Amino acid sequence: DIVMTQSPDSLAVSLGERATINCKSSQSVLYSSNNKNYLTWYQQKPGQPPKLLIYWASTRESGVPDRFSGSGSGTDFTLTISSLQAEDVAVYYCQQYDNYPITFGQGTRLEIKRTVAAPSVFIFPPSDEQLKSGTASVVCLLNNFYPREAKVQWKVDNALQSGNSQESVTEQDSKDSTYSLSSTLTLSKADYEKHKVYACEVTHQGLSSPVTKSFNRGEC
Amino acid sequence: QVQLVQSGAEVKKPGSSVKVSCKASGGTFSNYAISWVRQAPGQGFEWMGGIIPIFGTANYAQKFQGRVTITADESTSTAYMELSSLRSEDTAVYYCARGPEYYDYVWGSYRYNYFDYWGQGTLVTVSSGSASAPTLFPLAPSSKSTSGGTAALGCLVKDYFPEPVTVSWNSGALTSGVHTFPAVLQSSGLYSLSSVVTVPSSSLGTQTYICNVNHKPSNTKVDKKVEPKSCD
Repeated sequence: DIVMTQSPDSLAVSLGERATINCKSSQSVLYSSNNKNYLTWYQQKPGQPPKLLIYWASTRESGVPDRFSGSGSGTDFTLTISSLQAEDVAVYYCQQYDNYPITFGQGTRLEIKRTVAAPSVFIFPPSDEQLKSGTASVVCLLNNFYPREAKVQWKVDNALQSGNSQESVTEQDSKDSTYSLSSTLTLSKADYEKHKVYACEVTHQGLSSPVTKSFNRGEC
Repeated sequence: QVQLVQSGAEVKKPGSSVKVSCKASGGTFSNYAISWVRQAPGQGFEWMGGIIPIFGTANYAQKFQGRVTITADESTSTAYMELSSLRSEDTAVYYCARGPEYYDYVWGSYRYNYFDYWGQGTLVTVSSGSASAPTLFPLAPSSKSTSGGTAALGCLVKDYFPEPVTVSWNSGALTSGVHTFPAVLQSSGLYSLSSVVTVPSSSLGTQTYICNVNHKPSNTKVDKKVEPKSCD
């Protein structure tokens, strides 16, 4: 099979600037019969199927914006995205069709750069319904922040928690270039009921000092 | 405006088979080619094979030849991919994709090239574990989930298997401000995720908020009404 290697594997670019994504084939994908490179680029936005951008290395698909252009020949190809827009956050893939079977690059993830945005921080006690079952899930939400690096620590009766929380982060939102994050602390009912103060402490570049959200078990 | 609509998510035992459908709506296959492309976790997309419906001619990648059958019914503009002898490693999102063909005069044949329309994908999970439905818990809005005129609320979608779930709010009437987090796999072997939404805090007194979760692999749908906390 032909191997398609993209470079870089990810990048972060400012809005209105140029993004460059390379794709190398392990052997030529130039088809002699019409002297086209049989090379295509796809965009896969968060939550969506791939979309065709370019084929024959340099021909835009009807309706694809002007700012997408493809260049290269033989084994070395580039997708250039000029005047980057927020809606361009996606994973970009190249694919060859000169040689059976069709094969794809591994993708390049494009993030958009932006000014710092502090998270809004919210906390949710476990439902009584859940407790009755033997587990307590406590959820701390960091909404709409940037950059993606943050510190999120659970304290139970002022004791830093380790090994019992799980974090999940959304893909970057095109509408505002932010991320959100859920941190779920999981305790047994018995452990939950042995303690009273539950606190989520967040450190982030947008905050001048850490933000704590907390509640006292059993108190409204 | 052409659209490819695939069948729903599937959970299958090793050794079994799966058949995934792909229907062209507001459309017809015409003289296009329909391919099947998958993407397994940690792996790149893989072209499995395709068919040109007008000719009835299917081709497959060597890796799957002998275990995959691609067919197309022009009467219904529906294509199918049947993959047999399933293995763990077949766990993947399977896409149908339409595209044109070019004619190769040197080998005297139409050839698949690129894919201009992709279906929404079908997650097929190959596991010896059984499907199990999520349990929905409220992420109830309170003084600890408000800021100025905004309140956050949500649903904890707990302990289901395999992926995926679809989460909507108020039957799809509420989409603004929703974040549905990626699922995390728990040490129990079951998945969990939360879905949250921000809304005007003034609406907590008057507007109903229901999260709707569909979990096709266990043939379950659950709706949970999320109410504000009170000192009662």
